Amino acid sequence: SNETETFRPAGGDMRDNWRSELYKYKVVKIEPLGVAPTRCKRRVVGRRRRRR
Amino acid sequence: AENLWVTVYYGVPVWKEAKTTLFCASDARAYEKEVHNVWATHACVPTDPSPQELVLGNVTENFNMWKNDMVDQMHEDIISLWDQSLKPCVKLTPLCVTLICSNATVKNGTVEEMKNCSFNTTTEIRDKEKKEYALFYKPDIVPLSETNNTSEYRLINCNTSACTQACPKVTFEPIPIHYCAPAGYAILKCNDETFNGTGPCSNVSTVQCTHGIRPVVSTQLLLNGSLAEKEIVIRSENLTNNAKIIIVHLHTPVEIVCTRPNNNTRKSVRIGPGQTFYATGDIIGDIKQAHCNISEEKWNDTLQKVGIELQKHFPNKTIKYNQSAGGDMEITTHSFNCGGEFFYCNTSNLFNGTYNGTYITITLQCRIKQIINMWQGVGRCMYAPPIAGNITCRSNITGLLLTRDGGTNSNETETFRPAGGDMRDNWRSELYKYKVVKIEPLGVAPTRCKRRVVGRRRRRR
Amino acid sequence: AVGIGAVFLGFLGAAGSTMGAASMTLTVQARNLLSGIVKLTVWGIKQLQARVLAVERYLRDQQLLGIWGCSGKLICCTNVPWNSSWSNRNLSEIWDNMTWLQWDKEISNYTQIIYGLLEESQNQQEKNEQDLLALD
Amino acid sequence: AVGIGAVFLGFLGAAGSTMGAASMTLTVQARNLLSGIVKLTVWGIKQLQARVLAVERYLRDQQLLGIWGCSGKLICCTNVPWNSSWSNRNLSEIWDNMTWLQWDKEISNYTQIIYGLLEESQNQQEKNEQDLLALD
Amino acid sequence: AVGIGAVFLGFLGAAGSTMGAASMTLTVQARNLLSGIVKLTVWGIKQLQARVLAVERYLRDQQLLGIWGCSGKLICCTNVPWNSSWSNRNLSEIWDNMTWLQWDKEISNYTQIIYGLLEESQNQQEKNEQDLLALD
Repeated sequence: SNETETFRPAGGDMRDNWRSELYKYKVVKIEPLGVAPTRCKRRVVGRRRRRR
Repeated sequence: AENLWVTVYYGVPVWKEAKTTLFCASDARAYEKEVHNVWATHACVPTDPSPQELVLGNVTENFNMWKNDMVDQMHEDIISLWDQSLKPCVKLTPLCVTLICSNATVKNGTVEEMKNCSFNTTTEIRDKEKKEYALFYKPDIVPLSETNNTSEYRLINCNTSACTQACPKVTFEPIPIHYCAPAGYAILKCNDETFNGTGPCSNVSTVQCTHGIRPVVSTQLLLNGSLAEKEIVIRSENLTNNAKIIIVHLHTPVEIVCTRPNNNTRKSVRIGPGQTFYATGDIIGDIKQAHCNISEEKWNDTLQKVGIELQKHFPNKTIKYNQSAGGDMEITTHSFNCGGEFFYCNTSNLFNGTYNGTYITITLQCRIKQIINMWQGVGRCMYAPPIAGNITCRSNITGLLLTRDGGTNSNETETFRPAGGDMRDNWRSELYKYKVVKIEPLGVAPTRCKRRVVGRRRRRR
Repeated sequence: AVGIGAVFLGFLGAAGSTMGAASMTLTVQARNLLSGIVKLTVWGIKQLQARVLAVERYLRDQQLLGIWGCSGKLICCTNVPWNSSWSNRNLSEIWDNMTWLQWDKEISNYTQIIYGLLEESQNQQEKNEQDLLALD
Repeated sequence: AVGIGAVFLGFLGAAGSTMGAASMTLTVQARNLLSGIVKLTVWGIKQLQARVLAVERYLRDQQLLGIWGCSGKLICCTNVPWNSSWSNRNLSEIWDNMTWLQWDKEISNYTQIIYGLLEESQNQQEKNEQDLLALD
Repeated sequence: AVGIGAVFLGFLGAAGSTMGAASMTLTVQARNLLSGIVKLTVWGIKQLQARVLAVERYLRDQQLLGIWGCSGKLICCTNVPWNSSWSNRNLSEIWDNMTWLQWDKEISNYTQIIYGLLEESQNQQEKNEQDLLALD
């Protein structure tokens, strides 16, 4: 009947017990990425360099 | 002469001989079926579409198939995989009971291949037992001694060792398997089609993994193998040494088409709590006995082709073939597995007749077993449960195993007979192209360069 | 072959080529040695047996570069004069013929001896790491 | 964040900070990736399953820096010109806006292509490692 | 003892010798930390348990050098002024007496504090390896 709805208990699968507590989390692998451009310039003959 | 200084080059392409524990990789999505297989792991998952190849120009490397380090690796791998899959399955200790056996009658007839045996078996409760019966489709059940009664028999396991069932879940399949060496090691391959088994190979190439070698097990004839490229090839350690084994590779295959035409019905026996014993209960069709057919035209051509090829090594001696000299049932008859049944085929005419090589339907009666002292030859006993319905086989014979009778024969004749019994010689016929060499990125080599003067930077040279 | 994109099975044709041509694309081997193509059963334990040795061999090679002063460099000059007893002093003419696979056979006995000199070469520098200059 | 002693859970909030500011305190991740927090039973084998992969992942990252000529440096310039097709040539105006977590989606397809160019930068050094200057 | 090749059990007499003498032949310990002398049973699992820990220990020592700016150097001076609270500013007179085995007892509490400064020392370069200078 369109004005009523019936709800009953359930169970039998243990994963749904623990899925109620282990739901806040994720596991993500930390990957230092690819490149990112800068205003730098080609290193000249193996010389060291400070800022840039 | 010239002034030269040391220079280090870690990164160089040079290798050295070594042996390594090789990872397995299976072809295509068969790893998804491999989880339920034995002779295939649980499971050999690949990571890339293997095997890729590169030809190494101007490289010559020394090969040897008889001292190969991979054949010993896979044989100790397959039999170890054989034990693990069979370990959790039901043991057949409680069936060793004094069986009362009689003729196995069928619809308007009787079958000479088997006995109708009855025995007391334990029910769910241990203090009560019930009568039960089953058709052990082999007369290979030892009559019980110390009695004049001819109708008391006994299952041949318990004289030497108890056995384990092969669970219905796992399947005996020759799934192709690739061996992938780990990082730091590289698998070479000899492309020289004329390679006789030892010596230099002047056409080498490197691969990620071996080709799709499948773990088939049989005796006296190599089934579903990889064929030779150009012509028939014969490989042995030293042909003059009448010991060892003469492995032949066929140019093209002769199809062995055969079957188990009886219509058997599987029956479940309840030997214990949660333990079920499967046996052939009854026959629900006409009886015609197992047999195998081979093309007379194509096979007789094979002996003519093989005969002259052997005669190249044995000049001016007519090649004669003949039946096996002796041994167990596993090596005096062509033995193989097909569809879950273990055949033992008599080779009714795959032995006969002189064949000079100068050019101057064969039916095989086949027996079947359930208990197998497995083809390793010494170890685990296994009970193969029956397979309901007919069985049919269609396999490509690709190589013959032979051995020779020495040594005071008439100087114009030489007799050859089949062989077998050792698993390694089956797989040594397919795993013979490869080596495993550790890559050693080398160091010092003098150059025109000069010393590093007061730590100053330098790139060029 | 010359080129660096390539594949590990793209450069190893230099195993027969000249040492000069093999000296380029020297990085592709350094990439391949790291990881390559790699219930409990045989292959599961093999993935721990083989993997740990693949890492172990790589560290032993980078261990020697980090001491000789050739850290991070594929090619590297060292302050050691080449003794003529190890080989004739005309390899600069010869290595256009030999491949690296053939050069190794000559220095097979002398390689462990030479590593002492390269260690000594660094310790011409290490003997000079306490005395005078680096007040700065 | 300014300050580099800190904790791995002291700097990672830079994941939402500006891409320029996140370049500071870059050493803490290099420290954290090594070991971190880590009869026979499940946890015992896990300390071999996870531990060995943590090592091998670290080696794979470092050897790329070694080949490219950025050994031992957190920041590192390279001799490769930035092709405008990969991204617009105005990121200097933008890394104050984007975070490092957002920059990655710009170059997801191009990262494997770019590593070839960084290698190609090294053959500008590998070409200049046989010819003239080392007589100095 | 003075030398390089020697044996790992050829130089460890420096455990009692002076710090100055112990600073020579310093590569032999760095070589030993990796290799050493290393059906399934007790020893088989130990060759995975102990072997992986030896590698795991080795990478921590090298990564700390890789961050401090001392990569690949057995001796490395850094930009951190010596605070007299850690120890008196006259050890130059003293380290001809003490051995390295005795030096650690002085700085046992201060070692973890000092590593922060060495990070900060590199972070002077990290702040100074961004932005403007290197037109080269």
